[PDB]
Amino acid sequence: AKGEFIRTKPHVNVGTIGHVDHGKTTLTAALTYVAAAENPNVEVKDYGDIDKAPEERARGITINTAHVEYETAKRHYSHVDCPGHADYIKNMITGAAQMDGAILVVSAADGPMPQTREHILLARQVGVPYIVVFMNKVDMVDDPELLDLVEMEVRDLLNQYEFPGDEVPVIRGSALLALEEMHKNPKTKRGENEWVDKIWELLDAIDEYIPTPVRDVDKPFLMPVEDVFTITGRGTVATGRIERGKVKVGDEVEIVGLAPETRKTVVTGVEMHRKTLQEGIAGDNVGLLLRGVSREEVERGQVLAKPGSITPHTKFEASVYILKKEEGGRHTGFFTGYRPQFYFRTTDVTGVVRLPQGVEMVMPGDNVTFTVELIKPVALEEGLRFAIREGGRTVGAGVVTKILE
RNA sequence: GCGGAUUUAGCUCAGUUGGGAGAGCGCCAGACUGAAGAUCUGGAGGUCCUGUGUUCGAUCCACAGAAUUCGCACCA
Ligand SMILES: Nc1nc2c(ncn2[C@@H]2O[C@H](COP(=O)(O)OP(=O)(O)NP(=O)(O)O)[C@@H](O)[C@H]2O)c(=O)[nH]1
Ligand SMILES: *C(=O)[C@@H](N)Cc1ccccc1
Ligand SMILES: [Mg+2]
Ligand SMILES: [Mg+2]
Repeated sequence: AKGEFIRTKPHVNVGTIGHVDHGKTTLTAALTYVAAAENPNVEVKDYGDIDKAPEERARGITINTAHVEYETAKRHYSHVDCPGHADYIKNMITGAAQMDGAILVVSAADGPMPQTREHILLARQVGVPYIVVFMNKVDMVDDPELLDLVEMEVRDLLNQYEFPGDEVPVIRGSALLALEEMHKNPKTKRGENEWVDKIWELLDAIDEYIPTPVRDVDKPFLMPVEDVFTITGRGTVATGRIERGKVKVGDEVEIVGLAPETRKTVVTGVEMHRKTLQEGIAGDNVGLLLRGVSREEVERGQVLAKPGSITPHTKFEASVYILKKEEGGRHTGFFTGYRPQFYFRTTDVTGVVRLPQGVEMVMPGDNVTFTVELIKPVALEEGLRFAIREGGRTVGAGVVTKILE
């Protein structure tokens, strides 16, 4: 609504993950401040600006994910700050599902904790290809060995879910202090402040280590719904990160999945951080106004694609790995009939597992392969990765292996 | 997104503290009546919405789903 969006740098999606309270949000606001200083039109955001709905303000925790914008000389970023409370992993999964890189925050005072693990694995099952780590709360600790240790562990954990933990950038700092500092004074620039300067380190890491992706602007348009709004005067808006291809007002699209029949609409609006875009392309975290669809007809988990470009599914073979009790998983085998939840991108749907012949019960830590029959149809594709969570926990990580129906 | 309710027989609802359900209508047999409705004797009918945890055992508890509802949040 307030301005037009003008491409002048490359665009990259990022965000925050880590164990509950390790400082994801503080650091988020601290990034806004600092960037704002050397780049004018970066609107800054305070904590309250981010954790703003009341329970969030009350309980003092992040519950909904938040989108914030910010840039550096090199690039322009959409940053998703996620909740670290285990009760809220679906939100987090949804945000991580839009990152091109994820900033994994680990409180140096606490070391790696559970969602530290979880988030890392979930990020992965959701497509996150790079992680930069920010060891926060440093101000609170000085034994270097304890710092140095937390690093190892973090790296090693990364290795486990196979992120090049050996090469992953690991920035140490206090986000609280940076923020605080920008509070005293907004205009601090690099070199002026210690604490602030670590954020420049983060900012650099992000600029440097997370490559800007290749974008298949040519393939058919595909954008996974992350959220939905009802906007004043205009209508029904669907927000998400463009998978591939593109859109501009006037194009008609398809709302696919999570429902009997798929449905058509013409996109009547395209924004990016509340700013008009002529045409959004693969990588844009956009918002789309859709001709006459109610909030009921559009929802997170469905997908926007080139009409006819896509098939929603239900059954499929899949190669899976069940997590150890130890890795935060189940501690009892399961059999056919088990119906946990499947997470593919911003989608999460319940499915009945069917063990192939020769397999009766799958145990924690195995690598099985089986069939699933989803309770709702959804945009699948072989090689598509996913997460299996059930009863409050992540129980497996697999990948589509063949589409049954 | 969050959070509460609710889901039990063909229908509508009661139970419950884990040993596993019960009534009104609705059906049926026998009685009565030409028959029907009322009455009277019996009789049949439920994966207790679903998965998992716990447990010797889960309708019930815990944790997770669905569907319906109702609050609240978010706001390209
Ligand atoms: N000493 C110190 N305390 C800090 C630092 N950052 C945060 N704290 C405090 O740590 C708490 C957690 O802050 P927060 O940023 O909400 O964390 P989060 O990681 O978003 N948590 P959630 O998991 O709920 O979303 C807040 O009190 C924050 O101010 C830091 O760098 N140093
Ligand atoms: C609209 O702002 C999007 N392009 C950015 C966004 C903001 C809020 C929620 C989701 C996406
Ligand atoms: Mg927070
Ligand atoms: Mg229950």
